[PDB]
Amino acid sequence: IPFHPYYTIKDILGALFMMLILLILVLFSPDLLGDPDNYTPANPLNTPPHIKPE
Amino acid sequence: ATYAQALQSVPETQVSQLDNGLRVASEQSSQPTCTVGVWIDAGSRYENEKNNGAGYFVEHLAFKGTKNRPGSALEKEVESMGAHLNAYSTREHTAYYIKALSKDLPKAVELLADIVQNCSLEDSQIEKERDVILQELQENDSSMRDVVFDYLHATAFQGTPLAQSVEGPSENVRKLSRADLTEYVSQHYKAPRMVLAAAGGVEHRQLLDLAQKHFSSLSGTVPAFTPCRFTGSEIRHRDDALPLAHVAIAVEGPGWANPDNVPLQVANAIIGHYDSTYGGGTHMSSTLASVAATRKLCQSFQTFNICYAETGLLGAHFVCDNMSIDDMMFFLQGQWMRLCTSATESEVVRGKNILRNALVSHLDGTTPVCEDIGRSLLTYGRRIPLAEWESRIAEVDASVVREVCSKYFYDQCPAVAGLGPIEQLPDYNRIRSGMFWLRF
Repeated sequence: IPFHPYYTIKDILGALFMMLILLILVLFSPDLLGDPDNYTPANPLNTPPHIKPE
Repeated sequence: ATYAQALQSVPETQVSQLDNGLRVASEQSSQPTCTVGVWIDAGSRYENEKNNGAGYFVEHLAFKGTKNRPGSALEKEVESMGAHLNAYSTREHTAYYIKALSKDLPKAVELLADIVQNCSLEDSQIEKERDVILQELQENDSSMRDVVFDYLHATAFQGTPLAQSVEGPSENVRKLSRADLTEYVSQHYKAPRMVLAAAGGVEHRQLLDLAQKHFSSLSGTVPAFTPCRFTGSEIRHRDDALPLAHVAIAVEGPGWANPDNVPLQVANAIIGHYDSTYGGGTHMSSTLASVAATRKLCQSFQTFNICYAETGLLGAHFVCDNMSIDDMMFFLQGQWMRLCTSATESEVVRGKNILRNALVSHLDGTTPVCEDIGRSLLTYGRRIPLAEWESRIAEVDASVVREVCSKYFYDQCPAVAGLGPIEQLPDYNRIRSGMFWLRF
């Protein structure tokens, strides 16, 4: 099938759903997937009790 | 003789009406020949699913022997006096016309009275004709034009009698018996649904006397069809072995009534027609045809105006290779919306002249005149004089063409029928998108 009449709108719907999820994360729990320890000046003389990546 | 005087000088079509309901009509001329024939309102549109194909069958059997004239004896008459007997059955009309000499009208009408009233329907002859119709169906299967047009009809009027083909399915052809044929002829070949047209050197009073002497004992003083529905669809009979790809795209057009036909034809005259073996090529005023000749996109294309009693199909049919269907769909839709949004005046004048030539030159010779008489008394209810056609064409201008094309073309769901290597053919969504312009 041609890409335009079908998959453009299908990917538009997918993009809208991803935007919905991303906006949920940003507007309601912005620091859900974020370590609170990041909100602290980087002091080289004191390690966090737990060190983990994202 | 400044054209208009010539149009006035055309003799008129006198119309009478027998007590049985036979609409006897005649156009008198000075030629020593004539074409007389009855047009009946039978056809596939009035045929149910089981009866589909009975009209074609009875038309086949009509000439092969009557009651009074047994078998080839009837034919023995037609050739003996030089007459040419011919027939044709459309989806809504049927006709048997006999070309003859002006001095053979008394006999020819008699033969016609035998053909439509005292038919034979011989069972052995039915058996001989069944395989003939089957082989004719097989021959038509190779007719990539007729097949495409039947596909268009089926996919446009799906679920309605208009979708049925003239010949009907082979299943019905083999199933049909003599009882169905005689019931069909007794139900549809009624006197009020018949018109005895006769063009050429026949005097109307002589025709009236002949009809009253022969067609008197017809039916006294009922399938009246159902309004069919247009359904924008598409059929893709993808068959890459076929050399070319026939495509036909249509929209619900007007009927025999609805004077919008006259402007609409003009629009079609603007698009015109073209094929490989044409003349000027990349010079003809039609932008579609000029582009086709410039880039050799196709081998043929046409604009039809198939219009039935209550509805009709308006659109185009083009024959091109597998690698150029998308380009011609693009250009055809572009021309349609160019006419729809800005038709200009000069192209309208050219269309008016082309339509004038079509109507005038088509109505030459006794056969086209008689056919026009018979078809007009059935569809329009009156033989429209050429002067009225001239006036109606004259009233058409740029604004009228733009308005009527907007009514019938702009933002309408079309019916598509493609056959052959039609892989390139854009999906129906792309076609429907082409049926509307974002710029406008």
